[PDB]
Amino acid sequence: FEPLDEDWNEFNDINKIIIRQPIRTEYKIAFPYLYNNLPHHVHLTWYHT
Amino acid sequence: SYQKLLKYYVLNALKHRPPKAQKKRYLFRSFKATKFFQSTKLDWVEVGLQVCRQGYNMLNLLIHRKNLNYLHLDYNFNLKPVKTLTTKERKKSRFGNAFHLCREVLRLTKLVVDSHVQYRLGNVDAFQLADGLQYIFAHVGQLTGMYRYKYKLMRQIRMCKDLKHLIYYRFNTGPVGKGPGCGFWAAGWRVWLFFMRGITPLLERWLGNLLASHFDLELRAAVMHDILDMMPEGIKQNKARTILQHLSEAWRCWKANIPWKVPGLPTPIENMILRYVKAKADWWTNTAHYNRERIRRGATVDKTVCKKNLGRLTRLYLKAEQERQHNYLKDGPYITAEEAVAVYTTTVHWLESRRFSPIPFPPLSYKHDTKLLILALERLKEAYSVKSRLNQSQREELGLIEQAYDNPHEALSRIKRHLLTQRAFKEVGIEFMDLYSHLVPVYDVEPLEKITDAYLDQYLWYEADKRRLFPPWIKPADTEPPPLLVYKWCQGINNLQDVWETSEGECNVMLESRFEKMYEKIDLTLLNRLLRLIVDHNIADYMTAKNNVVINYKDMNHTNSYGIIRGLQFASFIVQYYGLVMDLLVLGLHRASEMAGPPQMPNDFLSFQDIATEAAHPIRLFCRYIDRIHIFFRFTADEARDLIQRYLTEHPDPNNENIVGYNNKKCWPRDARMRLMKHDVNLGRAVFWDIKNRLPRSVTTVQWENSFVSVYSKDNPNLLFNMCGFECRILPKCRTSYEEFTHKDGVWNLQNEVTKERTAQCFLRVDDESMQRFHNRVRQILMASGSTTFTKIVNKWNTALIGLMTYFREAVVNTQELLDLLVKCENKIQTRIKIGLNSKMPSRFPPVVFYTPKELGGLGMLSMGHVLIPQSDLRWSKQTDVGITHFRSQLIPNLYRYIQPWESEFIDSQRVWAEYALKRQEAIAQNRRLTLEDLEDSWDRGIPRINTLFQKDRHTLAYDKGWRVRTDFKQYQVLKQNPFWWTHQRHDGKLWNLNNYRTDMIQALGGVEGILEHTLFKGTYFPTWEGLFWEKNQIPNRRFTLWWSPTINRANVYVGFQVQLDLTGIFMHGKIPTLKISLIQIFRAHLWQKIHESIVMDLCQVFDQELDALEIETVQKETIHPRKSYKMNSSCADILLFASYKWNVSRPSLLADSKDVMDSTTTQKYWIDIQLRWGDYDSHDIERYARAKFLDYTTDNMSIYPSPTGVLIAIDLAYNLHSAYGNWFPGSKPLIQQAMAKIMKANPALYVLRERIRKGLQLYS
Amino acid sequence: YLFVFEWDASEDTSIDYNPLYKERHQVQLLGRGFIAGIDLKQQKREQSRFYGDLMEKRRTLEEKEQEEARLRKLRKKEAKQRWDRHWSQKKLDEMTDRDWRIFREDYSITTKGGKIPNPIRSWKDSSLPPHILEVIDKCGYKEPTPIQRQAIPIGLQNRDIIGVAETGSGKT
Amino acid sequence: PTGEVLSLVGKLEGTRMGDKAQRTKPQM
Amino acid sequence: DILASEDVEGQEAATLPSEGGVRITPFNLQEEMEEGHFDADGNYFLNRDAQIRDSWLDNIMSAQALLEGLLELLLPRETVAGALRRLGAQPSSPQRLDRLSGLADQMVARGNLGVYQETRERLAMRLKG
Repeated sequence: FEPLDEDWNEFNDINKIIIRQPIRTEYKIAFPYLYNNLPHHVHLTWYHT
Repeated sequence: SYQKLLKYYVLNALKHRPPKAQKKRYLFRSFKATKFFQSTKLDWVEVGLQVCRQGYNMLNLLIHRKNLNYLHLDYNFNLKPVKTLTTKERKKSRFGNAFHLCREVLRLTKLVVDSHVQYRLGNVDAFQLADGLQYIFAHVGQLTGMYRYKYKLMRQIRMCKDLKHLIYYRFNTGPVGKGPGCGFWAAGWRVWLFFMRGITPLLERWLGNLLASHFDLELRAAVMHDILDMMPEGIKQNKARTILQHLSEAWRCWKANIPWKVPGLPTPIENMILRYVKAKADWWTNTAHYNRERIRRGATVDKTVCKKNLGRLTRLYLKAEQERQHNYLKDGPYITAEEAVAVYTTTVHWLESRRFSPIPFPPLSYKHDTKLLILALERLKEAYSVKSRLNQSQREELGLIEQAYDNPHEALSRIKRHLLTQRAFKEVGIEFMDLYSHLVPVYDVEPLEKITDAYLDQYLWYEADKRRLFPPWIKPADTEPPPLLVYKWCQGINNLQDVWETSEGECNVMLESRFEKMYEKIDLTLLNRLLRLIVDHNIADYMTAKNNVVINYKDMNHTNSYGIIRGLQFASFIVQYYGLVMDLLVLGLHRASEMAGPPQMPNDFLSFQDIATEAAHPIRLFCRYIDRIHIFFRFTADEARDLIQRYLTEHPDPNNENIVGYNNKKCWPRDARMRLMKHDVNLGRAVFWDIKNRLPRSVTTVQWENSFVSVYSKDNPNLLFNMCGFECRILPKCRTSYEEFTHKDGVWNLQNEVTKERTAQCFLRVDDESMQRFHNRVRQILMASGSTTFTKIVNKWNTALIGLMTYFREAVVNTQELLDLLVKCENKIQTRIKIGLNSKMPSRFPPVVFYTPKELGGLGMLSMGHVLIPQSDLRWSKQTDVGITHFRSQLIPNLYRYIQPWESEFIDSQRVWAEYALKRQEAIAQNRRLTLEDLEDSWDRGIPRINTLFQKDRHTLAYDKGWRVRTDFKQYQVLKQNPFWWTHQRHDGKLWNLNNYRTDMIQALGGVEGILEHTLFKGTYFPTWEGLFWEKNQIPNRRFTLWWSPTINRANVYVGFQVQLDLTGIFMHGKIPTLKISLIQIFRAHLWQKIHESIVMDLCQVFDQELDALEIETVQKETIHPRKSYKMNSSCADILLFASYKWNVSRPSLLADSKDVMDSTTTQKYWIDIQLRWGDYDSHDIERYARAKFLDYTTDNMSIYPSPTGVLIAIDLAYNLHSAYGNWFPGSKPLIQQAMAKIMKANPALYVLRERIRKGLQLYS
Repeated sequence: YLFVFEWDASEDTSIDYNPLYKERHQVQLLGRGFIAGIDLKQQKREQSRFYGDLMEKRRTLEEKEQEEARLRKLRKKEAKQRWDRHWSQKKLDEMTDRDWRIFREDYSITTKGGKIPNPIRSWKDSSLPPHILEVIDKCGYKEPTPIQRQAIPIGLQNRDIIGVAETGSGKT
Repeated sequence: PTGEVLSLVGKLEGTRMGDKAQRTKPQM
Repeated sequence: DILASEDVEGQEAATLPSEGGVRITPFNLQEEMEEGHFDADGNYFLNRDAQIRDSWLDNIMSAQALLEGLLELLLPRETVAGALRRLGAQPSSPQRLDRLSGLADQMVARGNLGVYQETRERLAMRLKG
């Protein structure tokens, strides 16, 4: 789909971040509020049957 | 296809909304109650035929309703004209797109119906039927032309294409391989039914209605109706011709800022007039701001809109200036007494610390008055050397300047008398230079005052350079271009004592800022009090009372009482000395005394006495360009902590809010730009606050929102600054990766003076403001009219490209967005010419049209891009007495490779000036004067150039001090834009070389003989090129089109469409009126038929003589039809020969081919045909043309020839070629070779053709 | 942390260099579920062949015979179904009218008129007298052209013929 | 090769800036 | 500035439009001055009024005898459409139904609308008056 630039802070320090396994997009989609900055219009999916 | 179908499904799921409640809808129930409709039961195929024939009858009635007898509708709904149309018949054939949409829908419907009619006749099985309905809904777009009529229908095709894909492969596993047939037409059927659901009511509405500044004007009309309708009839008959006269006068007086007042007017109608003026004023102000904000973002508009909007905002800025001057005259002086006394005594202490001697008045004869007056007159005639046609008020100015030349001592007496006496001056006019981003004023001064001010400017700068008034940190200087200033600033950053050692918590601070409203906040009384310390009091009163004069714009007059007049000559002094007073306020007297050093031994720019006084203070680098300051600090740990404590004492930050609002460079990546650690942000806030505390806000003001702070620490890897249009990032070698040493452009390698090892790297980029200014210049070039020639546009483009590249030499290669913008603007400039040639867009167009130099008839375009010369465009040809010889000779070279970089030029300049110093020292001791023999090895090498040493005006140009800031301030005096504001050719020399570009351009385009094949030169009958000349900078558009006609009118340029001219055989590809107007003038009065009949009569006179040598008994000139000379489908014989007894004939061979073996088929009749050709660049080979026309005309049942043995002679007039192909009898071939040579050398009709070509091209020798 | 009727390959998604996502390991669903439309025998060929081992390990000793008998009944139904072969492996007495129509479709021939007779499949399958066959064998025509295959039975049924074909295809 | 000036991004590998730049000799 | 048709020096007439499928240019600047116009320097400026844009065009017996026949084909107290229903009920009588439909269409084509909902007695009163 077509779409509906951040400085270095104290918060996004990569020296504080442990890079062990690469985080993908389906992690952001399955859990929309844990890994997302500005999660505006997401919808909560079904968990499990 | 899966992903796009899922995209459409997600869009239909997201855009779904519940339908609105309504009454239940029944069209057929209302149709049933009407007695005009009946109901029955029919088969599907019969009603499917009835619907399509009723639709055919409806479209036939709609065609013959407008009496269109020339349009035929096929039974498959194909609409075709029966003949070639005319102008009015194309006007009367303009239907809506709904007509052709209904046409294609009924075509689709008839295909769907007849597919089943093909089935129920027993022709195909249902297994073959279900495939046929599957092909239709999948390939609507290939079987119908309905896709050209609705563009949104492109959504409906590809969806039906994507459903075409899936099912196929889901069908094609197992024993099924490939081949036609699935038979699952429902998926394509539903989509077109849903399409018809939306297309139905629009077509119904079309058939229904077929078969059956202004807003302000309306507002003014409503206001006038509200005024006039209230008054009764005896007042209606009076105020209709009473109000409208002063109604425009009140608006004009508002526009001229005149207070509107008239006696005898009642108060409610006066309030109504005030409300009218206020509403129209709000509308006009919003319209002006809206039209400025439209054209700021690059939206195209007519030039008259810009010309009106410039005047609108000129009037609004004049009303704002008259408001702020009245606010100063009402509010009094904004400066307090204590601040004025403080800066006054500060200037006193600085002039006492330097022991400055004031500049006196020139008493009677300074013995340099003549040189300064001549330099002032040359600067005044510097602007008027551009054009040779001037206005009358400028002719008076040049007359006064020439009278100042003829009698210089009287001019000096008038200048000195106006200095000692005159204090009142004439009014200064104001205009605005129309930059698209930033409005800038240009002032107009009386010339008699202007000569005096220019001599004052020269005298003041010449005295200020001698008395050492300005410290070397005040920039720009006469000896340094601003990129050399950037390089010396980087070397000054590098050469500090341990500037990169941050093991103990040291910090680097790079501040850059601009003095906000420097020119508008100078009090004239304070200026006079600070000016009386350095010059004579009469000179100071002259400089002060000049600024108190009335500024005029065409209706508006206002006196000046606050702020200096920047358009004056001597005002460039007023900018530079007063900013030195700012040096006393920001830097402090102790640190400025340490930087300037003793008056008996002054220090150099960015140099000091020792290392102790250099590093004894944190304020250790300082520079100021005209309004922008650039300061560099070195901090330890404890000083930085105490400064942050002093900042947070008065301005605490409990929530760390100083991070938001920090200015940071967005052109660099995040690992490249400044990392916003909290200590560094607090240190930058503390630095800017400590600098801001030293300046009184009534004197000058700096702002955080226009400033920038870069902090280097343990947590920041790199330093940043913007200066002189350059973005600069400094990065250490020791804080980065290993030795690798990859050579890149835009990278300055920084080394130490002492150890001479590499310590840091400087990275250069072009800032955003220069690219936006360049795009503004591109848009100003794109505002050329249609009557403007192409060469003027190309010259403006070349001027802008040189003015970009020769300033930004090394930094263009580093940035990639500017490299993309150059190519994009180059394609826009080329497209501007391609549209000006023909309205239809060509498929291809050669670059050799553009990049041919002006000497060869081209445009002389510069190149910044990757342009390739394709093969079969570098082949050329020549004809001589043995036949036709062909020859074969790649990328266009660019500009950036033909310009030296900055760093190598600086190293070369230092080396050649050191060698010149040593050779001068050896020349003085040996009693030797330096000549061209000792300086021919370093020619055109160095900044400034060595060429300035051998000029005739050494004693004249040696007295011109302070020329660079005057050259920069020329933009406030002359209305034209000023490229190369940073240089002057008489002082610094020429800094580039552009003859190698023209040499490699001629070499790379296949040579002169390779270029001249495109140029119609061989039709002009000049044997050489070097003896020719053009009739006289610019070429007209018709001459350019007629010159480049062999390479424009080609088959591969305008593909498909071709026509033929009536009286000639000239084929035009597309249509070009600017070439047709030349082809009619050259080929007028049946010149094609005259040339053809002249060649026929000349060849008949050749065959008339020498009769017995060829055994000819009768020569016959055939009755040539007058349309034969240009008809090219078929031809006929022109000259017939009767053999006396018998002749032998050979096989058909070329005119230059001598391998002739004759056969036994003896014939008596022989025929000769003459064919003329007008060729182009890809098709002008006359030999294969003659062979193809002979094999065409002798092998068809359409051409008529009395004999099977003959020859076809083909002549190309566009290149003056001639050849022959066919049968030959003995003795005929050398005779016809010499005869055609004599014809091509001496035909008077060809001479008339060639002299008309030379008259049209205006090319002589 | 810091017009074009086709679809372009740059519009594609799932170009991900992950070992988990390229081989997504689709399900087979207890060896009982089938993906719709893709051929069932081909799906039984492309299976993992793991759950069949779990069957033949965990079925009862009589249930292997039950599975074999059920497969024999299924093969009996398949043999009753196929009894739809190709005409190259069938005889003449068993060749039904659908098979003759597919045989006419294979050689791109079509006929107008009522009750068109059967064409010739081969010279060993033809119905000509043997002396004419011997003459044709001596002339060298190994395989008949389709214009022969259709016009010879119609020519022997004394009917008027319109042959639409070009010269050089064996009309003579 | 339908005209179409191309961008110089990435199209310089062995080409420097000072190369193919020549100076003039002193006239007379 | 604009050029007239007199400063062209050598226009001629339009002999033939095409030959061999190739369109022939009529050697005069009349159609170029109808489509656009010229300046003093010889450039061309084209008119641009093409609102609809037309995307296909861019690239190329007596009435008394009728009443007597209808009263012959009707039974009393029966409508014409009811007679169509009965005589169409292959039908029983194709030819008389064909004649009735033909007379009805010849009456419709003369402007008499709504003849299907017409009894025999009203048509007899129409034939009388």
